[PDB]
Amino acid sequence: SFSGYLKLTDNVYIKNADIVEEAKKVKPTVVVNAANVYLKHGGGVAGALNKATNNAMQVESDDYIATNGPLKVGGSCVLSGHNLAKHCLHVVGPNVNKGEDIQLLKSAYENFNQHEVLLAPLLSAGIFGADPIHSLRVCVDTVRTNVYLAVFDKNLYDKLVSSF
Ligand SMILES: Cn1ncc2c(C(=O)N[C@@H](CC(=O)O)c3ccc(Br)cc3)ccnc21
Repeated sequence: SFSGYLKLTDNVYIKNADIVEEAKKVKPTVVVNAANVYLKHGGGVAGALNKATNNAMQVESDDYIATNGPLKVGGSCVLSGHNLAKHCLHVVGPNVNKGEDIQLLKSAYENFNQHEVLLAPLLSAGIFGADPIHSLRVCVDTVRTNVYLAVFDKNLYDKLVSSF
């Protein structure tokens, strides 16, 4: 049910799209969230996904942290996808604006390999401060399962395709 994507490799696809609108249309098995270790979904992709769930994602996430403590940078957890997907895979890429090790970006993408197909954003891009061209290259070189990347910004999408 994914449509309109540009094929980059055997398993990686990309589209200029709002991941919330894409998730509402497709209702994928897995949507990836660009999470932080606390699962505090304030801004960026996480703020947008949480708002689309009417804050249900944040209420579930606060219970998960109260029980388990914070995630690791490069780690993940599977929670409900609420009205957006069957599941949400919350993945923590390194935040350059907080000074985190960019080498953890490959470990972050390795979480995607536990799922046959995913709808996802580029990790560590946007307000996380990493170069999105670098993030797409690590994604291509690490993920082996089928990943459908939604890039919100039209100008960034064009730059990512042209420089691939
Ligand atoms: C309504 N809302 N607010 C943010 C956001 C995001 C979001 O932060 N995406 C990131 C990642 C991406 O989409 O490639 C991003 C956005 C813009 C630039 Br420029 C660079 C990275 C995605 C969906 N809905 C969103």
